[PDB]
Amino acid sequence: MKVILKQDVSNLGKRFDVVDVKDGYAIHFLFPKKLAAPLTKKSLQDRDLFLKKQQEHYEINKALSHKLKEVIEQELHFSLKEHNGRPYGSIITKQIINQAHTKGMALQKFMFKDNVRLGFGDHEITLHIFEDTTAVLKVKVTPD
Amino acid sequence: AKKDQLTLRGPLYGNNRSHSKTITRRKWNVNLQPCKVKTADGKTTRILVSTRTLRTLKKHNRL
RNA sequence: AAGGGUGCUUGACUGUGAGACAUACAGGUCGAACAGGUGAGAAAUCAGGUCAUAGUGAUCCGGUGGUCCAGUAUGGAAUGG
RNA sequence: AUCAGGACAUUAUCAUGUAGAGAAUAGGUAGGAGCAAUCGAUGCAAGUUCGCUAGGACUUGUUGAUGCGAAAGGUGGAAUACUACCCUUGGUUGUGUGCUGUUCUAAUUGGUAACUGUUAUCCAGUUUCAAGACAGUGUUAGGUGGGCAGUUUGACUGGGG
RNA sequence: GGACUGUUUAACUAAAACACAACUCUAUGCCAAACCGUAAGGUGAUGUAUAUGGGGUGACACCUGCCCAGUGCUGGAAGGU
RNA sequence: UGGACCUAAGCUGAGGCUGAAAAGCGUAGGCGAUGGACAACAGGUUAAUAUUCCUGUACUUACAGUUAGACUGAUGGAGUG
RNA sequence: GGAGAUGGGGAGCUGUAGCGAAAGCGAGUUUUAAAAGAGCGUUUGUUUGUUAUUAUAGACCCGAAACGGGUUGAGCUAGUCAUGAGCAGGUUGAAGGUUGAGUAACAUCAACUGGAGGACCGAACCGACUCUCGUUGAAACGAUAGCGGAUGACUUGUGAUU
RNA sequence: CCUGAGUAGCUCGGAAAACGUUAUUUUGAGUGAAUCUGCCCAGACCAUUGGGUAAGCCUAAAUACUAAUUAGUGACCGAUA
RNA sequence: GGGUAGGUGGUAAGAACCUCAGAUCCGGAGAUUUCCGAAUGGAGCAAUCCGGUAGUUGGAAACAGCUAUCAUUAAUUGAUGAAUAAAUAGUCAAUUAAAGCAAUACGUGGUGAAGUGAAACAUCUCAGUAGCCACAGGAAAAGAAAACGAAUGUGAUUCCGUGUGUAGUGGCGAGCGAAAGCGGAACAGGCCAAACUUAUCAUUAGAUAGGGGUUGUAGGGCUUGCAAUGUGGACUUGAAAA
Ligand SMILES: [Mg+2]
Ligand SMILES: [Mg+2]
Ligand SMILES: [Mg+2]
Ligand SMILES: [Mg+2]
Ligand SMILES: [Mg+2]
Ligand SMILES: [Mg+2]
Repeated sequence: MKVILKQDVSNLGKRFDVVDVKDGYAIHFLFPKKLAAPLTKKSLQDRDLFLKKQQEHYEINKALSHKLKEVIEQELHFSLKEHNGRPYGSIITKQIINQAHTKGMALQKFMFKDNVRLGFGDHEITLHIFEDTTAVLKVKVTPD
Repeated sequence: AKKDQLTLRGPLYGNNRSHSKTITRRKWNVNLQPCKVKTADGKTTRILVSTRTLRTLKKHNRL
């Protein structure tokens, strides 16, 4: 088992620390955003170097998150079949992701927060890029 | 085949020695679970893997 | 009298057993005599359950009590005897 | 993953209890002769709990320096303040477990649909939809189980039953 | 006697047996239940309770009484093991 | 009559699914007439063959080369079958 | 080593001290307080040949019905499935429909049409109720003569399947 | 500093080993260590003493068998063998 | 090459030839080697049917001669490419292996009965036997101690005799039956992982190829010196000889 947390303080009192209890296949193991620390060098060996790498990926998380914000705010156009504005089917996170590759951006659909769009027109969708960084993406649904 | 794919550990054949020691041939099947895995080329795959190797995969961080 | 009453006790002993009976085997039955330490009795004597004949069931396995037995190298123990 | 509930321990915290006599609500064994005052009394107001309708205590606000017959009286089998250890019963922050009960999803499932490999009702992959840590599945353990299997089911016997 | 027409023990029994139309009871809410298969898979069904499987009676008419102690079946919510 | 055309029940079955093993299931494809589609009649002859050979008269399906006309129109859609 | 007798090969086997459950003791030893008593002992070998008997292997021979495992068979027959064929001949004359009467309009009735049915009589066809014959037969289940169904839950060929 | 981790063990069901499950050895399910002052072993077990270092691989020879090629043998058969 | 004087396979005489320019015959090496058959272009009722592709010849052209090639699977290499932008699945091509058979025998491994014995029978035995199945091999398997096991001890494995029908195990019934020790046949023990070091991988290497090192009277690595040039084979190519 690997006790480590990363990128935030999640659901309990802790820090960017190894303060992690044995849960096994839980929020520890199906969350590929927190360290799986091997405690054979994570006492003092992997302490400072991985700490500085944490700040490196932390600052480049701000960096690339801001860059993808610039990409987002420099509009997703998803065309759909609508009956005078009300659609036949529905615009969910996967369509929004796939259409965001028209901007060259590969984003996970799990960062796109919200419920299914059933209408023509504009929608501002919240994008959880990181624990403390959320972007606004404009999504435009047009009749085809 | 009801054996796993990482290793080839198959069923074990033994006796159902009940009370009064009547023998009856019986099979033991490995615990097979559909947990995923990630290879070092992408190609995430779903493989029927036994639980004993699932633990090894879990500690070597092969997911 | 081997029956009835009384006094005293517990031989309703331990360790044995020459010689016989009847027996396919297993088993059963009787018993002089010897050592230890006793009871009754003045003493001789008697007493190893009852007047006699039935009243009971192998082996294996496991348990219980004692032990001048062993204890998978040694000391113990477990486990056996 | 998360929230709620109640149970038993305990970290820190209070109390809790009426046979009579005993100035009174005596739970047991001690060290015990003094003890209180800004870790603030007499008199009063409110209240949780408790109930012997009388009492206890805890918690607050005002009060302000004179006090304890619940030290010494006196009782009684056990005797009074003050520092401790042990019982009955309740509330608390706290964990530790599991127990039922919710919600949510990423594991997982699909004989919901769409798409591609593809001229393919199997299949694999992506998405959707419904379920949802249940189900199915491996081991382990109870129950019903002639559906199924291997077997016994005596002998004498004026024939055998 | 059985309602009928039919089927049956090739090669000793064609019948009063079996079937049947109709009746009732029960199971089953769809990945249905039952079933074959170790499982995949498949039937049921390219069906959906006016449908499907099973038990029992056996056209048509009239009737189908009493007992829920025992066995079985269904439900139960506190307790006991 | 049948292949070289077609498919039914069904059989086989790349990949694939399931199964200690062999094998089992199954998709695309492929096979599979008892069926669909396809153009020849009469008479004569030999010991033995005959819509097969011969005589007489026919039709079909391909292939080029040629004359004239016309823009053809499928591995797929539809109708017919 | 002549697919030899044999030579090497002492590792082991039996006998030479028994008794006791055993440590142990030792011509004694176990039981026993007992050195009494009793039990058991206080020397008669071994290796081969041959014969009798015996043990484990089928073990004198022949003899089951059966038990289990793997395969081969649905070309007869039973069922299902695809696809085809067959039922001479003759009767009865349904339901429905058209018309006429009747009905306030129905209902009902009469004529005509129509041509149903697990219908009728009976050959091919299928089946197999009775007698007689034959029963080492013509025949490993039949013949003459009768017999039931014969447009249907029918009969039958070809192919596939359990 | 290194000396083979879901590993040796421990638990639930079974078995190989002479042993009918027991030290040793293997394992379908669950859990799960240590690092030369170590780890395992000497029929449950602990201490002392002593032996050996798993959890990685490879290995001729002696051994089993002869349908086959060649030479040859037989106190083996001699056409119901 | 040998070897001579006959020969053209047996039921087989005759007919017609070859041969003593050295045939037939015998031995070595070669080539041919229709069709089916693992069968493999596609089928299929085995030994038959129907083809594609690329050459060449004939032909005016269909078409016919004559050649080669055309299964699936696995590994590797290259190209291409989806839902989806990249990527992977997939598809196409090239090269290399096997798929099968049999010696009714031997070996290993998986799975695994019953008859019978117990005077019946279930625990048990028959039996890990037969059978089914996979896999080779000339032999296989096993194997160089986390050992034996009771000692001033042996020192990989295998096989034979004995230990012994013992110690034990068994409804303590039937039955089963070692491991030590001892005498023998044969005899060899080698090599990786990891410490450390090198080069390179967006070096996030935790990866790729080297050096180094192989273990128990503990060893190896790390720092420092001396002695070494050699045996040895579980083994590559040539030459010569028997
Ligand atoms: Mg008496
Ligand atoms: Mg008496
Ligand atoms: Mg000892
Ligand atoms: Mg009836
Ligand atoms: Mg009746
Ligand atoms: Mg020991």
